[PDB]
Amino acid sequence: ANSATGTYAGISKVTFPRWRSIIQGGAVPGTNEALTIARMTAMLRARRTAGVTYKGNQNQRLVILTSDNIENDVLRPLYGTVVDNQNVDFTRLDKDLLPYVNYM
Amino acid sequence: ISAVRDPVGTAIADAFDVLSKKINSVLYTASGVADATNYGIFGLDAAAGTTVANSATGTYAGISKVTFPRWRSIIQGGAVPGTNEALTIARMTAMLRARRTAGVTYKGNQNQRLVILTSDNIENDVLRPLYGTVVDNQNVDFTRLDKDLLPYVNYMVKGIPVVSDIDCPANKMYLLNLDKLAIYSFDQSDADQSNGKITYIPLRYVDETGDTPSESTLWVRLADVSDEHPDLLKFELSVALQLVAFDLIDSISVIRDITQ
Amino acid sequence: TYKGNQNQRLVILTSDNIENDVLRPLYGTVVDNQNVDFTRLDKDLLPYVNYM
Amino acid sequence: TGDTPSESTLWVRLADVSDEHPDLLKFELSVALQLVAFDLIDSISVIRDITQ
Amino acid sequence: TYKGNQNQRLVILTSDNIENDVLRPLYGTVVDNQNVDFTRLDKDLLPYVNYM
Amino acid sequence: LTNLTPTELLANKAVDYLANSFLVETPMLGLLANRVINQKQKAIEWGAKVA
Amino acid sequence: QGVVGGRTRTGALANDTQGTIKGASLSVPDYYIKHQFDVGKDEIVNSDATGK
Amino acid sequence: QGVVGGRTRTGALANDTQGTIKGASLSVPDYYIKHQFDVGKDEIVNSDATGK
Repeated sequence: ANSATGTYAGISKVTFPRWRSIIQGGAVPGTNEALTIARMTAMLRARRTAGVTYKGNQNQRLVILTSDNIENDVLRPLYGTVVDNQNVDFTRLDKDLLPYVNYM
Repeated sequence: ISAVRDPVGTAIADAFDVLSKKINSVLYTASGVADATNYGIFGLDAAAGTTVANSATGTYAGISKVTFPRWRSIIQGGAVPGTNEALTIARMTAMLRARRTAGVTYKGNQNQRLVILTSDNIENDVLRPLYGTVVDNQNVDFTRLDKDLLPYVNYMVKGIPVVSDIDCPANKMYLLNLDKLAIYSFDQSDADQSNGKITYIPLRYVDETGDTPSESTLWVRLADVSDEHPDLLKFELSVALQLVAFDLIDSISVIRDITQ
Repeated sequence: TYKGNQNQRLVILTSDNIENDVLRPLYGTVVDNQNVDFTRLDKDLLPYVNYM
Repeated sequence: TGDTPSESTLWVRLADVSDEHPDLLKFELSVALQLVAFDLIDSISVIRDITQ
Repeated sequence: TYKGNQNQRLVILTSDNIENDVLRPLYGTVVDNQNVDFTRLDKDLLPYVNYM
Repeated sequence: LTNLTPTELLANKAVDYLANSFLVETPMLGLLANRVINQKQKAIEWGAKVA
Repeated sequence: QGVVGGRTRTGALANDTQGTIKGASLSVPDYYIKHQFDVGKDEIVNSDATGK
Repeated sequence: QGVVGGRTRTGALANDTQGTIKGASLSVPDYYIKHQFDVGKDEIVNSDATGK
């Protein structure tokens, strides 16, 4: 709701829906749904449907800032869902339980 | 700003952006009446139809789909039509098979340049959970530093690319045969006076939001319709198109009721 | 002859239903892992298949 | 948290604030910033409803 | 010395009811995805093994 | 000295940037764009073996 | 964005609406992010001469 | 940490807190991990001449 009903740099978000951002909340707003992959796609398409660059390779230098309680505790188990197998070989000597990761 | 330091140039550029976007949207859906909404273009929804019934009960390019069941397209929805079933893998196989049983190219390697257009909430939220159901092993080395949580993806289907755009109607999957989906434009350039009033520069299209507008072969009349009036330029930027679907049962093939 | 090695050139014919929606899930449930690189770009959702 | 600071090109004023008071030196360190967002729909996109 | 790399040359002597009926199903659980390719022409069902 | 720099006379040098990002992806146009045929005749005629 | 609309290849030349451009204007705020400390000159020389 | 307060362009110049530096102090204990033993001086030569 705060996406509309606002203003910024002198352009009113109410009278200029292009000037709003792409904030999106849960099925019921303000209740912290689980961050399925579907809502990340939904945002990243709502980004696309607004003529806005959405893929990282679109000559535009995107970034995703996150609570770091999400990168490590929400993306890490979400990646374990988006993929089917994490394919480390058993006889690997240096098997990191929590390896360096970028979560692009 | 240089945008306001050249409003006519930016008016032309904005008109071109919205002209390309409008042509895209109408090629998706334009009932064919020559008015400001449909422009007389027959698009896809007027070529194939919208519903399974609309695949019959109509006419395209004069040929009546009613008396001629072959002129219909392969619009097939779900268990009960117009209710957005979940787009199972059996569903796309069924449509490609109903495309096969029509003697129409159903694979991308059959030498007819097929493509699939989806509402782009399908390419990202229906075909992404799919392909997690046709495979059991989406391999990733656990020690991957560049652990892309949702990687760049193209999602072919029998070699048919599933390029998507968000002006496509929702809950739909247009399987197009680009070898029978020409765009036709009436080139009346030679019937225009030699005065430099008309310039005919081509429409520009981007497939992504990060690439050069890539001038096409579609030409757009940029004609000043200026009067004797000295204080006005009064430019116009017009284009006329028909979307022909040769071999309607080969050009358009629609999956009608996708859950999202 | 009951294989392809036996020099007599067998074949199997299906309705294109069985080929595309009875042999695909079948192969899914015979091999235990269909290996796809998750970062593979041109990941055909229904790749060309011969199902021998 | 483990690399050299790599100073930014953002200049923060170390004003040598003080008074006639000779015993007291009273530096000040202040900076003024705006976080302009060209193309608000393009600049920021939020997924506000995360779970953790 | 408990590891085998400790320059002390350890060994384990089992009754072959362990190396085959115990250590084999055990190894089936210490590692999942034993991962032989399904189109292997010679699917050895008890392959030559060492079981360190 | 607020009054002595009235807003009517403070033309600040704006940054030469227009936020002209609108949906321009037209891949539907994109595919079947280089194969646009510019006829010199209004009608598009072809045959269709219906049966 | 400018609406397109259309004429009939011989219809009138009525003009349509144009895409609007608004002047976005933020300002480096009249506020600061300050930090100032009263450092007694007594506790500069004392802390210098007695600093472990 | 020295909390930062902030002020307007021309507002007040009130202070804001600093960060405490505590002198942490340990000591090598007055204690040992000691182990002492008394050999019979007889045993040293005897075992040197008798140990297998």
